[PDB]
Amino acid sequence: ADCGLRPLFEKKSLEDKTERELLESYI
Amino acid sequence: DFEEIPEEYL
Amino acid sequence: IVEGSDAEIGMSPWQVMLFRKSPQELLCGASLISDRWVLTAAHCLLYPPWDKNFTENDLLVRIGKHSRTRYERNIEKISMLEKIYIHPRYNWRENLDRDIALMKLKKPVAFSDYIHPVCLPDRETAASLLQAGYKGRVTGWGNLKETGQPSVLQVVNLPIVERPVCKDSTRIRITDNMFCAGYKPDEGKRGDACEGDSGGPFVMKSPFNNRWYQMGIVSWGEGCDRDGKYGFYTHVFRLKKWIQKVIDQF
Ligand SMILES: CN1CCN(C(=O)[C@H](CNC(=O)c2ccc(Cl)s2)NS(=O)(=O)c2cc(F)cc(N3CCCCC3=O)c2Cl)CC1
Ligand SMILES: *[C@@H]1O[C@H](CO)[C@@H](O)[C@H](O)[C@H]1NC(C)=O
Ligand code: NA
Ligand code: NA
Repeated sequence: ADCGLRPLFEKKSLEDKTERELLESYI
Repeated sequence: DFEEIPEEYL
Repeated sequence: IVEGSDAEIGMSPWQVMLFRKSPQELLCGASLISDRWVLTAAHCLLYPPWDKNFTENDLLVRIGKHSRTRYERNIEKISMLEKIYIHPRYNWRENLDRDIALMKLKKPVAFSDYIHPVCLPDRETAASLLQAGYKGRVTGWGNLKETGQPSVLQVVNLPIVERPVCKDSTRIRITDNMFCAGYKPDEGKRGDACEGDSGGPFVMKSPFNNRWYQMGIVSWGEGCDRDGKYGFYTHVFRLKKWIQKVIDQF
């Protein structure tokens, strides 16, 4: 139920340095 | 090259 | 990982290191999918051309790691294997078709800031995300070049490549159980998995529910980061019926 949500990122609403590159590729 | 791991795991 | 960068702390908390007991060494990458199940490539456990055929007792799994060689006291968890399950139709003789294996841990691993499972895709997530041009993320402690070794976990973002381009890059027969990823020589960006990254995860962050899904398993490549070549990954969703069957039983 809690899979793929990172404690240090998604759980704190913090983004890692390159996840935006992935999102921008999803057209 | 690898640092030794606790014996309990071996 | 070739042409990647250092992972941030807790960036890939599903990252698993497959570790040989004697001699003490990195064997492969892997991923945490629940508190007692680890996903890897079948060739990390069984590869007769190299006389590779591990039993449960030969291996350890190291979870929550960042440094490659150091024992990360109070951060990493070292787990023993109860049972290894290899896809019965894994093709080691030709092209590593169905390059997948599951490893059940003897005891459940406790989740922490550094240890957390990745999701597995359902049909809809795979249809939505597995498209040419869409980027995924590959992580591992493998070689930094085809011909040293990193101090910490490496990360690289790579685009999924069109099936004809994957097929046209190699003489090997490519199956529906595989996909390829990486930049074309004309794209001016580089990056790939390498020796020691095999078995590791290829992940994507769903823009629909903001969760990370493991779409691929690092499988093989003709060398590492070679111009005109691509990395080949086991298509996780295509083998979900087997994954589910194994976890439902045992
Ligand atoms: C057993 N294990 C050996 C290491 N291995 C390899 O693919 C190696 C090193 N490169 C990589 O691992 C990868 C590169 C990109 C990705 Cl994704 S993984 N590349 S290789 O060219 O030296 C190589 C070594 C080997 F033993 C077997 C192969 N294969 C794999 C299946 C297709 C036919 C073949 O020759 C290949 Cl391509 C994965 C398989
Ligand atoms: C691998 O080893 C097991 C025993 O641990 C044996 O039963 C099996 O036949 C071996 N497979 C190959 C292909 O060597
Ligand atoms: Na869909
Ligand atoms: Na390439």
